[PDB]
Amino acid sequence: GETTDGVYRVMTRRLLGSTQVGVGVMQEGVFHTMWHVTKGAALRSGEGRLDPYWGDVKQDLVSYCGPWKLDAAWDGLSEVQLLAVPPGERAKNIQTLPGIFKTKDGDIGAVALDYPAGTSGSPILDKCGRVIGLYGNGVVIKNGSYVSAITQGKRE
Amino acid sequence: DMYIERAGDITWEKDAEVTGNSPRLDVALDESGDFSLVE
Ligand SMILES: COc1cc(COc2cncnc2)nc(N2CCNCC2)n1
Repeated sequence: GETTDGVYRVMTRRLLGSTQVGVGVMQEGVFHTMWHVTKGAALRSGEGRLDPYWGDVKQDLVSYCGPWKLDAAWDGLSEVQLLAVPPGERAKNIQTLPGIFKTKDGDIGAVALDYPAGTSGSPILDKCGRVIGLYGNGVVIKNGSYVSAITQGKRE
Repeated sequence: DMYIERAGDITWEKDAEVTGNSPRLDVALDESGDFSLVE
């Protein structure tokens, strides 16, 4: 199948038409997405089959064909870009300064950008172009607007 | 059966659209991976 580095839509035909349930990142021949996008299910790429290798419902992350590869981190200071990939619409960079998720276990970057659910798994970038995590898990605030964590996995 | 289609390269785009605010929020994370507002 296609194993080129870059960002991918995740599609199903199980509903009406073709439907974009999420997004993901191919790097080093591993496919990275959010667990709620695939629920651990196998994926097809041309005739290629991708099988799940690692996942954790709590991190809401899953890798295919290999272990989690993306280790870059938000530095805590600089702006970042959501490389957003909405259903039926062209990949679009949105530059933003992340806020913060304060938790009993520590602080995580957050990105306040509101896109349809099928955008879950779109990657977040530092200025050098490295992926520092995935958009699409997080929370709805007072306003009714949506705020996502910068969700990053651990590399071995 | 889900399938993937390539949607672009992963690159920083100079003069991208700059929007969004930067809010500090107190959150809990349950066993199901669902974040919630701790107010
Ligand atoms: C935390 O981020 C999100 C957003 C969404 C979809 O809601 C949105 C509403 N408005 C605009 N854009 C999106 N679903 C999920 N999930 C993941 C975990 N439960 C399964 C659905 N997460």
